[PDB]
Amino acid sequence: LDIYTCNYYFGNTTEEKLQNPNYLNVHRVRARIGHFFHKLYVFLSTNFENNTNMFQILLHGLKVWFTDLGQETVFNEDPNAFIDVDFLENVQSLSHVNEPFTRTNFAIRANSLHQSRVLLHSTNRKASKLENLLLVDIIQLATSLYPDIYKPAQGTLVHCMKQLVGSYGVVINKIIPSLEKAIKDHDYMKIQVILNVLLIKKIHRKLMTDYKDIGRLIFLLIECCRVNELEIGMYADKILTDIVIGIKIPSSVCVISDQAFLPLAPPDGTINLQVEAVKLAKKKKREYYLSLLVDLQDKLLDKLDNEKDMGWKIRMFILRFVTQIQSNLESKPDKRAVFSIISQISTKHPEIIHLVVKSLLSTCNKIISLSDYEYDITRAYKNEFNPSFVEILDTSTTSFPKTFTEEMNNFDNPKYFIDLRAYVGWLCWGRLMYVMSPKALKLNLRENELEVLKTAGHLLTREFLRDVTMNLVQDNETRGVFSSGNVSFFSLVILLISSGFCELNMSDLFELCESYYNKDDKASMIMSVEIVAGLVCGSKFMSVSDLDKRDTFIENFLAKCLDYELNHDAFEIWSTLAWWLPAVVDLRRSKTFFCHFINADGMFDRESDAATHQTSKIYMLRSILMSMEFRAPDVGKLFDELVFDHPYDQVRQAVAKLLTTLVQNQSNPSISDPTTLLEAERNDPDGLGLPLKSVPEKVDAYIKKQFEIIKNLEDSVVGLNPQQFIKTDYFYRTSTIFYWIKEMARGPNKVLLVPYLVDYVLPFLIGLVKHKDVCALASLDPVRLYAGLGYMPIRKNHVAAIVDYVCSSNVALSSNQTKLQLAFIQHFLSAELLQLTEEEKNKILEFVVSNLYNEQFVEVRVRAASILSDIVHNWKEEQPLLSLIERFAKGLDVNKYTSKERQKLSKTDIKIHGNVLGLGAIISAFPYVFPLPPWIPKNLSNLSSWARTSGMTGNAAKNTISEFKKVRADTWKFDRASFNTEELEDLEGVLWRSYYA
Amino acid sequence: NVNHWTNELKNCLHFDFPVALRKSLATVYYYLSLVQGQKVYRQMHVDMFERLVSLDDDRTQFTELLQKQGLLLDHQIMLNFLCEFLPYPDPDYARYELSSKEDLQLFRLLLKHAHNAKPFFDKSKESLLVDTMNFLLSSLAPSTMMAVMPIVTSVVPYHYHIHSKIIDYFPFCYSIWSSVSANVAIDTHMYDFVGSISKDVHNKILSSEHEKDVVGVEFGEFGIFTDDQMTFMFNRLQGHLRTDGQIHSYSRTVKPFVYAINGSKKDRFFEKLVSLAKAIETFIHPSNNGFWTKPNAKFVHAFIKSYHGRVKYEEDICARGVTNGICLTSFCHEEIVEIFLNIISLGSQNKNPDIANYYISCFAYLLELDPSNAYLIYDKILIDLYDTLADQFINSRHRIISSLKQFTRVIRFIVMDKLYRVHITNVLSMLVSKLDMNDTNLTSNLINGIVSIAAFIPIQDLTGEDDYISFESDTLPLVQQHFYHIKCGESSKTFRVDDELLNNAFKASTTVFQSMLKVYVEKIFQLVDVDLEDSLVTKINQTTMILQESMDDKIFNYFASLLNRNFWSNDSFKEKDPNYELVTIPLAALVRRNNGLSKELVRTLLFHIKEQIKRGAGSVRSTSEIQQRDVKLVLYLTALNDVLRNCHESLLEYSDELITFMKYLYDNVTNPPLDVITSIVIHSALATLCTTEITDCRLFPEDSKIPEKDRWGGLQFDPRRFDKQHLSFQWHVPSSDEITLSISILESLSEYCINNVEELMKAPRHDSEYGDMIQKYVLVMTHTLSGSSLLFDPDFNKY
Amino acid sequence: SPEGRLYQVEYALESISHAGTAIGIMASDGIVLAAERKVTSTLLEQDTSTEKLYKLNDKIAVAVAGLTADAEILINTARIHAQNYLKTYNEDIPVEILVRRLSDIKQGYTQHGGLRPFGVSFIYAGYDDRYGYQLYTSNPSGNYTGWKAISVGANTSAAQTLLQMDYKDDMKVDDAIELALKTLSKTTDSSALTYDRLEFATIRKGANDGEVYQKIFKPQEIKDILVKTGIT
Repeated sequence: LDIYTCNYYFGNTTEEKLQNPNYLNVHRVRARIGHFFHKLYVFLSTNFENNTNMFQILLHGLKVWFTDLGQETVFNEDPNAFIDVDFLENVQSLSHVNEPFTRTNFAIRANSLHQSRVLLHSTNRKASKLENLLLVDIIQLATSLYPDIYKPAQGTLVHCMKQLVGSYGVVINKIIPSLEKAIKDHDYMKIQVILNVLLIKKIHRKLMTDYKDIGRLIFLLIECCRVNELEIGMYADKILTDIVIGIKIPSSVCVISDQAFLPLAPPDGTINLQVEAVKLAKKKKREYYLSLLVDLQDKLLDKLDNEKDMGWKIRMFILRFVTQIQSNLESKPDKRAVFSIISQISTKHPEIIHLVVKSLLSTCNKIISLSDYEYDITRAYKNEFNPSFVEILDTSTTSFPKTFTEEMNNFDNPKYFIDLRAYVGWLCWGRLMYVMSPKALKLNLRENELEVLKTAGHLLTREFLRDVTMNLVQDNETRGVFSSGNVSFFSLVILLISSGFCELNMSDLFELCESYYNKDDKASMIMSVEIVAGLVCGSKFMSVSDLDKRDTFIENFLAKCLDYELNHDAFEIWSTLAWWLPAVVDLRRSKTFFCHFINADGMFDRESDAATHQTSKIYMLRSILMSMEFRAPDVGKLFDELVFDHPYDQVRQAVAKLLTTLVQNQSNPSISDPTTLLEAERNDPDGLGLPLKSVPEKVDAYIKKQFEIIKNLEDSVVGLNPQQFIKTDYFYRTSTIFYWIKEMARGPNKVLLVPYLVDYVLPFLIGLVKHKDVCALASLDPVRLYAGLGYMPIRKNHVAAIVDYVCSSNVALSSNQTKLQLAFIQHFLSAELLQLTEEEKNKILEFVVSNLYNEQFVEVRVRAASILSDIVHNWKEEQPLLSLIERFAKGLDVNKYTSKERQKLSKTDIKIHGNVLGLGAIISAFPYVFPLPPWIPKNLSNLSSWARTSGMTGNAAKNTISEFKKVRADTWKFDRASFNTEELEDLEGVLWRSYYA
Repeated sequence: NVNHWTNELKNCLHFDFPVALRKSLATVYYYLSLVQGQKVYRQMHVDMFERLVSLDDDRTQFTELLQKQGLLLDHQIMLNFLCEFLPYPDPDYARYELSSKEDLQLFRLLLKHAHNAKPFFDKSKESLLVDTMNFLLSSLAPSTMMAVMPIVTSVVPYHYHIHSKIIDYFPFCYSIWSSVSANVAIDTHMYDFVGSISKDVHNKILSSEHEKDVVGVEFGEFGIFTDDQMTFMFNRLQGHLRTDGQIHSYSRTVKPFVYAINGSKKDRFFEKLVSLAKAIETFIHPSNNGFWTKPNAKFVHAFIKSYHGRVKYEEDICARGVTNGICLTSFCHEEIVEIFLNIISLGSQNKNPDIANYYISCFAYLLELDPSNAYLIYDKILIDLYDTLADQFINSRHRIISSLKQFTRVIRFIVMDKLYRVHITNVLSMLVSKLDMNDTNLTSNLINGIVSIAAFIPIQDLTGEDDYISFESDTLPLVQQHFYHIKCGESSKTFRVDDELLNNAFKASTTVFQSMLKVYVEKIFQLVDVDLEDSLVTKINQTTMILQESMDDKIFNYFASLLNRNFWSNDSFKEKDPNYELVTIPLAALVRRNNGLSKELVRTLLFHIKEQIKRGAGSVRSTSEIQQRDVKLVLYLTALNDVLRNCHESLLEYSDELITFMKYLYDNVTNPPLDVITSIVIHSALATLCTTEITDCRLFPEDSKIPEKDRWGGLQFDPRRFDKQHLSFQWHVPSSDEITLSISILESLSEYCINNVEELMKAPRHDSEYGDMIQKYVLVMTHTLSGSSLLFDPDFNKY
Repeated sequence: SPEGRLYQVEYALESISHAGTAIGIMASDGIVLAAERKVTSTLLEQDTSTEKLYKLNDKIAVAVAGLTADAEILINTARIHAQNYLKTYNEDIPVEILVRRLSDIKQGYTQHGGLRPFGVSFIYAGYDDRYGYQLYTSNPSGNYTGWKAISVGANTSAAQTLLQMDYKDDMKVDDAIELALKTLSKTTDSSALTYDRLEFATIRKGANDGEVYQKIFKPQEIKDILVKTGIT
């Protein structure tokens, strides 16, 4: 009974209340009020139909009489005279602190609990004869013609179905009858309203559960698909379309660990026969439902086959038998459906056709899945993934690692296939590995399922694939596009073909394919290559004598197409295939296809001809090798066959982008055991782990060669010019290597590129005093790459050798490529800050500072100082700091020299340019110390007697005082006071440009 | 039907039941959530489980008690599901693909569920840890990266064994991490892991069972982390805040750093945290906005939530005898403030007000740690505030609104420290008078201060009649001296004052409450005529009703004769369309506390409403608008509604005079926009008799329910704040007398309406002053049904 | 304009794929124009507007898909260019020259980015004795293009497909009148096509000689050719 209890006054369900005069008094009065509202409704709809204001006030009087029973829900939440519980909670509650509340809050908190104990009381009930009378009225109002009335009534009839039981039933058995009427009473705006009702959240939802009535309703919404005159028919389509997306039914034995109901199993003996009884009724309640849909299925195919032509809402049917003759949890594959779904190709309409395919391909992948599951419909949702043709493999097997490698290179006697994305391996072996069997079977199905597939291949004529692909091409001219939905349909025709049902012979799809290859029509070529991808997904289909007719057609076709004469339209398509196909099928299901792109009759070597042609391969071989990344990659050839010397860019760049990919394929570390593995990670120098992806020696050898082959040729440009440069072999190599580095520093290959920086990649790149103008020509930005390598996935031990490469004692070697290594440092620091041992944090700072002084280049003394500040910003400890300040301000302090001299020195002396550049950076490294450190005034003062001298240092000392006076701008109202020193005056000159006097 | 009961159960957790039955219930919902084959409302079932296993159901932890009570759940079922999300060969069958919402959204749920049932995986199946990793690992490859990592973080149990511990698997995470550059698609999982695991080790080390088979996991310098492991995560977090902005919900990203602190071997860590604050320093500055200003803010907050988080969990354990030197010391709380103070002060002035409310909310968290530093914060905040009230920021908008938010998110704590508290009377009577009528925003941010000061302070004269008293002479002089001191660089620790003088200042400070409410009420009536709207109209009524409850009878009985006074004699309801709410409701809240005030207030609203009707009010017809010649009649009618609603049993005295006036209000006065008002009188009087509600909300009861008069910070921190003699709430309970008048009315108005309407069924279709009258009676009837709603029984028709 | 993109243009170019739906088919001896009418109320006066099919001169006409008040501002100035090229050269204005004249005002805003681009996309159907019958198109991009058959507005991408299918170069005029209606089978959000949701036009080889009649259909004449199949 009662568990809510809210001080109901008349006693909490004791029927201490029924023996209370005061309680029959009260309800006898709500009855009068109810019978009086009906008295008024009939009196209005009769005397005042054309009034909205009256009917609104009545419809609220009913939203109340029906709801405000136990509780008060309209008016529920108006700001009243109680403090709000939600407000007060924000003011007083700290988090991670239990109820730190003042007395005031505890009190609302409690009142708030009472008030919620009242609303808990479920007001849901059985309709009270009179209550049914008023709900019928509230419908004739939500069925009225005035929007100012039907819109509040609908909102008012929803607050009333929340409150009555199976009231949805009362509503429908009033709607449908008085919608069937409003149709044979013509174009009514009462139809427009009834449709508005059917779109109410609470109704449109209970609709997908009314199996009895949705029979009759869909046929009414159909009759309605005629704008005999209004917004109707637009609404009837949205609604019939909303419907196809709901509904269904679940036979499948809840794959439940029976432990989901046991723990709560009562002692009660077999007083749980009841359970096995419910199991049986909620099982024929179901089976009746399931039959009502099949009755509706067949009763529509009637109105589609027999109705000479209804127009283009020919579509609801198809959009639906489909989410049905392929649902499972039952659904008896009807053959009369597969017939009708296909004979709708005769309307030659783009949208219908796109769907007949989408449907025929699902309506099969369902029948197919009955054979693979052996009618054990349950077996789908059991992660003991049945399929008779799936096979698990033990990977711990002392020996396995070299079955894989030497079995992925096997194309003729293939033992297993992994269609899709091959996960297991790569990191380590040991797991079990789901895999697929060769020359996959077809399997058997019962006769009902058999005659259904027959009724497709007997309908897939030479003529029907002609009509259907044609169309898919023309609707396709607008867009381009590929959709797998297309390919996964051709594999289906193939299953049907040589499994018995079609008999079209494969030599029919070879014409259908060669047919749609007009070197001109793009959407027509896209159909041809959609066809090819199907013939390679059609090895999940028997015949080793057809898998040879197909391997043979394919080496012949890729010849015509890719072996010279290739537009940026074909390349656009085929290159699309390469990135896709190897991911939807293991490519070893074909001897010819792959062993064709890797047949590399394409990479010339020098230029006194036309060299030749193109990446008439490279970028497509690459996009296949990218999509396998693991599998098939035996490429003894390619590495021995790469170029580098090539004259053209489009190729030099592509040979680089390929090698990048060739390297990511031999860098997977796939180890023997998880245990063997974690013991390698544990014993690493960095408390961290193993370099993930590590380039294997035999390759670390290749690369090292290409760099030291380029060092061999430094004689090749012994003295040539920019024009006789782009033509040398030294350039060609160098350009290729560069394009390669650019593509390593991008993406998942970074951890591969690091070991090479210190000895190879940074000595290179700074191939830039190897000519600045040669870079502008064959547009290469080295500066931007060298420095963009300051940020990146460096490891504890690699930092060491890199800081040692910069800060080189051989430094003095380079020249204004000096302001380059100095900018690489400024970036490293920002990405290895907090990770640099105070040792390294110093090797850097002693280099930077050794540059504020380097005779010759004034350019760099300044770039050094701008950088010395990046350091002194994270340097708050006050004795490293205050010991610099001193080191610098010793070269200047006081009037060490009298006026005439400062002028002379300021223009030439480098040891003093440095001292002022340096001391300048320190001050510019504390931009906003909110209350100002007294070492700054006293040290701008030492800097002001110097920014009063015109020369080279006295200039970069004016920089330092203007830079400063500027950033201090808004905090200046105040900073003024820490300048007792009338050396406030001393800071007024400072900034001078040509426009000031 | 399943889904229904699964709910009535949810409803049952509100009372209690045996842990031996939770063992049962949880087991049902663990395995139930993992069904397959039908339409399932999973979100519900994973939520039952999550609520049944709650780790803080009112300080009680049900995962501990369920571990102890023999709960054990199958991991193969969970992992077997989460693995359907891997590349199943033969594309024709792969059912789940990430990327496409409907799928990723299930995965995110399973993963959540597993996290929930991680602690019930057999601690005893020693080869459950190692078996499960040796499997996930072999499954890891670029194409699985996305699905594997998350799994590990939520399906593998934190075990720790003699040979194979879970931290055994760290060197492998810092193999992936540290190999790709900052990538939220990856990092987020690494932090979630080494962090919820570092949290674990810490939790387990304290109080409970310092083991789980191995206390063979040593803490030290940097939590469970190597020297280089810690070093790495620091420069990665710096990478995030300065360069690559790659983090989401930061609560999770901060864990590892908090739970690597060791109270007795900090130092080396704080050295690493300081250099991370000195790096980050410039990027917080108010005029360096960028892609980073979000990450730095959402972090500096996530970190100080997740630190105070820990502290208040340890201080809950040193209320169980167990210090542990791993614990956070008074000196950690110190160096935390040293670090993030300029950082927090810069952020709070930021140009984005949301990005500021993050740095500003950190003051509250720091002050709860009651560090020795506390003064440094109170020092800034109070200068910033006193400057602002002295218009020294008038050129800069943000400083004014900022330093009022600083001060609000910190009021409650100032009411404590026996020095600052002095200022609080002044600072309040200053906020009240500075309430602007043109600046909607400044006013919303002032009410914030005013209501916070009232929520944690009793408006009471605390003078024992001590003669020296007066606000000047005794409070002001001191307040200025403290301020002078604080301003000139000196801090409050250097500030010496006699415990005698400083308690004169405090007591004398509680005198101004009277002269200041005369100025708040004045500012209310000025606000009746402003286009402030909604959010802020309400918040203002909270401030007026909170100010009332924190008032002793001496002061309140004044405030009352001051609303009463000003409500009648006012020149303040002109402008078009007024906010009556701001004045009618604060009356109702007087009658809540003192029913005695009703007998006469109501009889005055009626001989003033009859007055306005009799002189032509609501004579002129109009839908859509309230005629301005009516505005007065409408004030008195809203007051009558709002004030009956809170009359209760005191309404029994003038029962007959009301009913006969209500019938008068409906005989006369017809006008569709006034009838939506007049018809509410009937409701506000039926609801008030039989609605069962609170009545007392006072900060401190009766005027006398002495905890003494060291009773400021509203007991918000005292443990007596909730012993039953303090919380002696009043409550209105409907008596047999009230219900009986309640019903007299119901039938007397119910008849009145049905007659007057059954009369008008001699139909004038024209009139239109007819459809006005029928609507009237149907509204009076309607509001007669509501409020009067508590006397009805849903079930009556069964019986 | 970030990547080489005309933003404020795509804005209005796709605001077009919302309003209206128009079609043009060039036969060998005539031209055809057609449009669907905006969301109609019972009480809207059907016959008056001619709201989306406007005459420019006795030998040229446009179909509109866009904001009405916006195209009228354009058409008003194009009916004038026509007459200025008369008063000036005493020959009827050549179709391409009129089209360019507008396309140039459209692109005028596509660049003097201080005023807002044009709604509206045009199909022009015209005859001039230099280039037989002509069919043109005018997005607010500024571009115009030659067409044997074309469409603008909602459900554009769809009709372009049926058109591509049933069109033949030898087509007569009546054959093309059908192809236009027939393929507003599909591209119609209103289930079933009425004479009142329509507006039609023809430029034929005259009702008599070797010359050029122009004909904006009156409602009745539509319900008459609709009779040929559509509705009956």
